[PDB]
Amino acid sequence: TDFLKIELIGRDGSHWVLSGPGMGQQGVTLNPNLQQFYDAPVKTLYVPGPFGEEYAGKRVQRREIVFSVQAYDEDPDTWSTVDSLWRWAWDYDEESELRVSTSDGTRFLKVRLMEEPKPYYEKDPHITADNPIVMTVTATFPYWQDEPEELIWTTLSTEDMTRFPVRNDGDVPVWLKWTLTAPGLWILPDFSWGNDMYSRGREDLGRTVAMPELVAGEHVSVDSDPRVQTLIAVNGMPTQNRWKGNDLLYPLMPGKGAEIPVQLKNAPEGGACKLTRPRWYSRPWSRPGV
Amino acid sequence: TDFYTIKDAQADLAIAPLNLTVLLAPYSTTPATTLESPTDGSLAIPPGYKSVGHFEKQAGLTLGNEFDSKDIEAYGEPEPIRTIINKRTTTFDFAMYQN
Repeated sequence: TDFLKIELIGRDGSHWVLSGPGMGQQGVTLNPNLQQFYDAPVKTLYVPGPFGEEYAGKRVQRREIVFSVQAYDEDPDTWSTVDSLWRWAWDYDEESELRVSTSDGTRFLKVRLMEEPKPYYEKDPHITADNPIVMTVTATFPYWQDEPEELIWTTLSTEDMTRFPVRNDGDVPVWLKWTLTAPGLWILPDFSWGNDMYSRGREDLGRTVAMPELVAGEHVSVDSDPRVQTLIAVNGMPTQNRWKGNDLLYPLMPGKGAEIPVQLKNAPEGGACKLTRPRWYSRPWSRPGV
Repeated sequence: TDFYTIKDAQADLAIAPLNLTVLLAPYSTTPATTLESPTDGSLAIPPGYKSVGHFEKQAGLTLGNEFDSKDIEAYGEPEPIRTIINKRTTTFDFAMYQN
């Protein structure tokens, strides 16, 4: 259909249109009955309670997408070429992109081979030259993503302050990334947005955390993502060591957004701040919500 | 070669069972190896075989051959390479009149 277009960018940069307009131009089409593709798998926890069990929170699970493709051509030699190219477009160590484009834009999922593919029919595939490949791919990050929004603020003043416009249009919280130049003392927002995950939802409404003073050449990446370390110095210095049990704790909650303040002081040569905000969605397509 | 010579069809080889009869014998009777008399090539029925008399004309006698077959197909071939006839069942039926 023209309302939905599914593409794959392989690990080698190959482009395949598996469904939608232009499907099968590269020889590979998408078969029906694809599972764990739309909604992010979330499991809920329950503890015993007075009336049965009480809700105790939710945990999102990694995606296990099991789907199938047809590799087809009129001649067995070119079918073999197409089948080899399709196999080359995948790996276990490194991930390939899977884009879904609809009237709500284009959202992609990074997927890798969970196990070896199951190709061909019961007989040798050169007879039909049109064979199915069963793919069991996995998404370690189960959220459908868009291109992250990047903002740059550079200044030549010793002391300066700016407001970054930030907004979470997705249905899941996102974690902000900062890239701060050195030297200088940076103060970054860590607003809770009403999140009671530390019982300080409104006490931390305007929370700001002051990063340690940076020496020359100590450019820092400050990622609030729990997967990675918060402070990473580009030169290998232990910048987190001089930070005294303080941290970025709060993601950008869905439906929330404001002009978050970033302050720079004691910067003899000015400074540059880069803000990266991810755009995570639980579905390949969804209308905006607020 | 012309078509008639290639065909080389003979009508005399068409045999019509103008008068048919069925003879049954107990299992202890020595089986009939042939019905041709060794001395003069006449019709010789072994002792112990007794006719069932008249039977229906419209029904006739029907001989049924039933084949049980299995298809052997190879991995590198689309059609079955061979067929095996596991067994061949023979039956015959007719409608006897006499009591």
